[PDB]
Amino acid sequence: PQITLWKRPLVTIRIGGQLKEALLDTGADDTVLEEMNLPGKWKPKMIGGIGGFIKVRQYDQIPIEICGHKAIGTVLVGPTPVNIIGRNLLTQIGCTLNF
Amino acid sequence: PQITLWKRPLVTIRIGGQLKEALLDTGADDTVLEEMNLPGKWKPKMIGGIGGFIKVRQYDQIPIEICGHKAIGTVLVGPTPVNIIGRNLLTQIGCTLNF
Ligand SMILES: CNC(=O)CCC(=O)N[C@@H](Cc1ccccc1)[C@H](O)CN(CC1CC1)S(=O)(=O)c1cccc(OC)c1
Repeated sequence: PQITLWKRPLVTIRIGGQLKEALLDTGADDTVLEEMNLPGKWKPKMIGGIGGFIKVRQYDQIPIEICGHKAIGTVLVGPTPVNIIGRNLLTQIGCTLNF
Repeated sequence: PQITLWKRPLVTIRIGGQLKEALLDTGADDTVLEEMNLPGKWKPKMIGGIGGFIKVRQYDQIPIEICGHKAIGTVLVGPTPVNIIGRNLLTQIGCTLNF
């Protein structure tokens, strides 16, 4: 799709069999989801945003379907204000900015 | 132009007499610039993201040029680690997400 920006670019994602709403976030390097359970190994990590740093759990090689497009990559889980899809997965689904 | 997301979507912007590098950020409702002593009236504001909140100064109707496209609107100024062009200005320069 072409998505305009007068509204938040919120899309439905499917991950671990569950449907969630998430924000397409070109200002995010990484994909960060609110507290949830995911299967398999994870590693502690820290990431920075506008207000400082948080601790997250890094899950590698996780499939997510983002607005009908498949990605498999790194998903960070922690106290983000909202589920965000970052550039690591935006690139996988062929997302560009255009003006 | 079309901007891929392999790297951060940083572009040159102009505000006041200063050229700066700024992120084209679909995940940002607002435009948030690094500390700078702009003229005019402002109002205090708090904005929140990963890590928590920062205190900013809200300046209204500030002209900004983003990649040679003219925009004018609200700019938040404060101790952000990166200059952020948010949706309030991205719409003005005709920016969309496409995949
Ligand atoms: C590994 N770190 C990252 O991927 C950064 C994630 C991130 O927080 N991105 C943000 C931009 C940023 C901030 C600080 C440094 C670098 C980029 C993000 O794209 C925009 N952020 C909101 C997203 C939910 C997090 S935000 O910067 O916090 C923001 C901007 C404008 C208005 C806001 O609230 C009204 C909030």
